[PDB]
Amino acid sequence: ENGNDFAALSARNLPNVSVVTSDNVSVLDVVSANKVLATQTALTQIEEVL
Amino acid sequence: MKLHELKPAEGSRQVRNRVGRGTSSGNGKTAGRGQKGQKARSGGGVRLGFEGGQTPLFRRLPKRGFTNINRKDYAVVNLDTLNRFEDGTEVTPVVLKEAGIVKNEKAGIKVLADGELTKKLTVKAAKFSKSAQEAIEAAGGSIEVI
Amino acid sequence: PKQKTHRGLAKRVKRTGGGGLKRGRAFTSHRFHGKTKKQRRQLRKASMVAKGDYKRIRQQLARM
RNA sequence: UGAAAUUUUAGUACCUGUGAAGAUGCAGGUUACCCGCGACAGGACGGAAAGACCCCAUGGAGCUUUACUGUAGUUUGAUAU
RNA sequence: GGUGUAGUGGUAGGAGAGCGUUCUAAGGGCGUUGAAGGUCGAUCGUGAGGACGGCUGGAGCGCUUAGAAGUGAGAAUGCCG
RNA sequence: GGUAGCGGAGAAAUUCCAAACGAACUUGGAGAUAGCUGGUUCUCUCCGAAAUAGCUUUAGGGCUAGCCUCGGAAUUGAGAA
RNA sequence: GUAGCGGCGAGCGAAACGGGAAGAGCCCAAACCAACAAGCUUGUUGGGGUUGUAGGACUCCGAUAUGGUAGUCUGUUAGUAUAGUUGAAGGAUUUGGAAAAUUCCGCUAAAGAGGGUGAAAGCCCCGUAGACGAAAUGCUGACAACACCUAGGAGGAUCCUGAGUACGGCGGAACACGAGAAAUUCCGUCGGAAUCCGCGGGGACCAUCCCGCAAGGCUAAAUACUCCCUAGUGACCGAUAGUGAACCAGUACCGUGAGGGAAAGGUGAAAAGCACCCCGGAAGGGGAGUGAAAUAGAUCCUGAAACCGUGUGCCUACAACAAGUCAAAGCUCGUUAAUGAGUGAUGGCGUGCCUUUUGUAGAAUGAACCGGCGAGUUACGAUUGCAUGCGAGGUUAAGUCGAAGAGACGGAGCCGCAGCGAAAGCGAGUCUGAAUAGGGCGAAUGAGUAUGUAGUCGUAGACCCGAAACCAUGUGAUCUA
Ligand SMILES: [K+]
Ligand SMILES: [K+]
Ligand SMILES: [K+]
Ligand SMILES: [K+]
Ligand SMILES: [K+]
Ligand SMILES: [K+]
Ligand SMILES: [K+]
Ligand SMILES: [K+]
Ligand SMILES: [K+]
Ligand SMILES: [K+]
Ligand SMILES: [K+]
Ligand SMILES: [K+]
Ligand SMILES: [K+]
Ligand SMILES: [K+]
Ligand SMILES: [K+]
Ligand SMILES: [K+]
Ligand SMILES: [K+]
Ligand SMILES: [K+]
Ligand SMILES: [K+]
Ligand SMILES: [K+]
Ligand SMILES: [K+]
Ligand SMILES: [K+]
Ligand SMILES: [K+]
Ligand SMILES: [K+]
Ligand SMILES: [K+]
Ligand SMILES: [K+]
Ligand SMILES: [K+]
Ligand SMILES: [K+]
Ligand SMILES: [K+]
Ligand SMILES: [Mg+2]
Ligand SMILES: [Mg+2]
Ligand SMILES: [Mg+2]
Ligand SMILES: [Mg+2]
Ligand SMILES: [Mg+2]
Ligand SMILES: [Mg+2]
Ligand SMILES: [Mg+2]
Ligand SMILES: [Mg+2]
Ligand SMILES: [Mg+2]
Ligand SMILES: [Mg+2]
Ligand SMILES: [Mg+2]
Ligand SMILES: [Mg+2]
Ligand SMILES: [Mg+2]
Ligand SMILES: [Mg+2]
Ligand SMILES: [Mg+2]
Ligand SMILES: [Mg+2]
Ligand SMILES: [Mg+2]
Ligand SMILES: [Mg+2]
Ligand SMILES: [Mg+2]
Ligand SMILES: [Mg+2]
Ligand SMILES: [Mg+2]
Ligand SMILES: [Mg+2]
Ligand SMILES: [Mg+2]
Ligand SMILES: [Mg+2]
Ligand SMILES: [Mg+2]
Ligand SMILES: [Mg+2]
Ligand SMILES: [Mg+2]
Ligand SMILES: [Mg+2]
Ligand SMILES: [Mg+2]
Ligand SMILES: [Mg+2]
Ligand SMILES: [Mg+2]
Ligand SMILES: [Mg+2]
Ligand SMILES: [Mg+2]
Ligand SMILES: [Mg+2]
Ligand SMILES: [Mg+2]
Ligand SMILES: [Mg+2]
Ligand SMILES: [Mg+2]
Ligand SMILES: [Mg+2]
Ligand SMILES: [Mg+2]
Ligand SMILES: [Mg+2]
Ligand SMILES: [Mg+2]
Repeated sequence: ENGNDFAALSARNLPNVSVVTSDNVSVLDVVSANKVLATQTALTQIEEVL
Repeated sequence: MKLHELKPAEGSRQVRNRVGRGTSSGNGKTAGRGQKGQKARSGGGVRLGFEGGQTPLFRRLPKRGFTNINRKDYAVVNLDTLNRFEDGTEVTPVVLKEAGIVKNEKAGIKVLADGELTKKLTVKAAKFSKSAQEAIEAAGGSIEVI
Repeated sequence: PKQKTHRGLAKRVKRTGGGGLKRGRAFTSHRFHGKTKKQRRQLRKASMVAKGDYKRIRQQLARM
């Protein structure tokens, strides 16, 4: 979800991790990723967006 | 899908045909243009409708008519489309635009009697055909010329 | 750029409901003493662009 | 000491015939051991120059005139100064 | 997949299906225990073409799926060497 | 030293104007235009012409039709012998 | 690509409305007032005033405020540009000349961007994430200061409101509009107004109506462009490519001059660039050395083909040969081990490739050979096929936010759902017609649309190369007249 800066920063540098905000998610990102780790608030915001 | 296993739908994409790439391809050498002539030249060919000097068809035919400056066209609506509304509903150009039936009303809505109306309605429009007015009123509705 | 319309044709033909082109008739300008009344009566009526002519010119009226 | 034009690859004969109708190369026959050197110029429709002759292109250019259309100049009138 | 019958010369040209080249993405790999490239070989496929060995070489390159093209030369009195 | 290309100069030859002057040279418009000539690069499979009519400042060009190819619709099956 | 313009040809081609980006409005001239000066007006100065629901002067009243600015090398302040500082984490084992590679255990990460290092490094180096930093000089923004603008109401008796102007004739030109029925705008020439009961415009012109107030000026933002500077990006080039120019390139060279205009990158990790010896006058070699490698020795990575030469397994001096192919003895050799390979006496058949042609072995054209380079592309539109989504519906464009992304919003607009008629107009009909007739085009009898992709077409150089030429700037009388 927006504003989770510490989570975003701490995760980004991992080679296998791609960080995206729930508001900015694209077909290419989802398809590239083998698994999707989402927070519950992020899922709520996604459901609202779609 | 997986980026390493993509597959387009069958027949969705085709391979471009490249000419002048050897004889066995069927477009080698002449590249399908044939042998000499005007149509075989780069940028060759005659302008559209040209007839090699025979008087073209449009020249043979006479001009006709004129355009009325005050021309008025009406967005047409038929009784079958009016059936989509409920009895007692007030049909209005705004109602039609909101319903998406008439995106562009032009000079105004004119109602025509193509189909069979079945609902009682009060219809407001720029114009009504005589048959359309009769059908609306016979269905127990009413018509008002906005 | 946008493909341009042939203005001469646009003045001389009309697009019909079925996609065809309605056209006037030739020989309807003058020298009527050289034509029988039957010819004049039957040239007064409009006609349609023939298949061959249409296939030559359709691209000039695409957006008429 | 050391070029050049040319050059599809060539183990590159003669006669008669054939063939896009004038063949070293195709047919029949004849002649001819292999490689050169000095000479000649019949042929390779030899080389050189996308024939200048001829015709064609709704090509070009220079020129002519009572070709067409313009026009610099020259002249005549009105008008302003 | 099997059987049967029929068919399969071809210029202009239409249709179809493929080979190979460079690059991008993803996946999965290979490389100083020798990549690409070069060279030789008596190898495989119906074709464009694909492997595998020996030698040379010395650092990058395949494969599968999809994508994009400066994507294939033997001729232009083509240009450069 | 002077005369400069819509030009100069010419005891006059279309003669000279930096080794080609019926209009210098250089750059630009400019990749002028070329119904004309040449060239146009991998493979296999299916089918496969035309060199005719009509009209054309048209005749070695072009347009429609005829002949080829690919897809589709439909029929009281209309084609061929 | 509509309305239109157009030898009504070829073509040319709007504007308003609507949706957005950005937004900002202000000064004079004149009337009139005060002063000044000369010669009751007439010039200078200051005030005054600025306009169309007419304004202003002028006359009455009342307020001496209220707000604003597109000003200032005026400071004060902040930020920023131009140097910088800091910045985590690895050792072993195998191959190797060299480890970053391999293998085993670790560690770091707000840093796994990137580059370099003796081969391919998150942890070796420069860096990166992040944190921090400016004496001096610019730039920006704020704050303040100074500065400059900033009045309401009521009356019209009178005065002012842009003159050789607007406008007209003639001749041109600009408006998509080529004189056309032609408005509107402008130029030259001539003629030549009104002024608020006024004037201009609403595409000849007139009347009515509506809208506006010319002949004076200024004005930021959205917009166009990049020689340069800084930081980056690329399904862009990789030494015949990419700038002409990766290299001392606009150089060499060419030309009187304008001007034209090249070629030319790579030793190795490190010069460790071969001490010394030998042949030779040297050049150049052979040893000896360096090096992992010298057939990496400076013409230096790799090192193809043409071309040239050395060695030889087979064949060749009675043969007429598009040079091969088919058959084949002999000899030689033994492979991706295949009913093998090289050569080949001898015999059969057999006139190259390409282009262009009715027809070419052609004595028709092109190629000396080898290598490289060298020709249907892209953008915007049209149309068809195929594919996907939605479906009587389909869809957004510009623009805003966002990584130069996707995506979201944006429905203005476009296509389709109704046609017929020249048009008024009518409408599942409509037009022709006197017609309930006939007939035409339509409906009955419905699929479209957005996007992708491919075929073809149009506009563009439009598949590539090629004129003689035309036009517009320049450079040339050092030859020659
Ligand atoms: K074709
Ligand atoms: K007509
Ligand atoms: K006539
Ligand atoms: K011949
Ligand atoms: K001779
Ligand atoms: K000449
Ligand atoms: K090999
Ligand atoms: K060549
Ligand atoms: K002379
Ligand atoms: K348009
Ligand atoms: K014309
Ligand atoms: K004032
Ligand atoms: K190091
Ligand atoms: K590194
Ligand atoms: K500063
Ligand atoms: K006019
Ligand atoms: K108006
Ligand atoms: K107005
Ligand atoms: K080497
Ligand atoms: K030999
Ligand atoms: K033989
Ligand atoms: K000849
Ligand atoms: K009727
Ligand atoms: K009818
Ligand atoms: K569809
Ligand atoms: K399409
Ligand atoms: K082009
Ligand atoms: K094209
Ligand atoms: K002289
Ligand atoms: Mg494509
Ligand atoms: Mg063919
Ligand atoms: Mg060829
Ligand atoms: Mg040809
Ligand atoms: Mg042809
Ligand atoms: Mg008439
Ligand atoms: Mg007759
Ligand atoms: Mg004969
Ligand atoms: Mg003979
Ligand atoms: Mg022979
Ligand atoms: Mg010969
Ligand atoms: Mg000759
Ligand atoms: Mg000739
Ligand atoms: Mg057969
Ligand atoms: Mg490569
Ligand atoms: Mg190419
Ligand atoms: Mg060559
Ligand atoms: Mg003479
Ligand atoms: Mg001379
Ligand atoms: Mg031009
Ligand atoms: Mg056949
Ligand atoms: Mg004619
Ligand atoms: Mg021909
Ligand atoms: Mg560090
Ligand atoms: Mg390690
Ligand atoms: Mg004009
Ligand atoms: Mg005038
Ligand atoms: Mg006027
Ligand atoms: Mg008004
Ligand atoms: Mg501005
Ligand atoms: Mg270069
Ligand atoms: Mg190279
Ligand atoms: Mg160059
Ligand atoms: Mg070597
Ligand atoms: Mg070398
Ligand atoms: Mg004998
Ligand atoms: Mg013998
Ligand atoms: Mg002939
Ligand atoms: Mg030749
Ligand atoms: Mg001079
Ligand atoms: Mg001189």
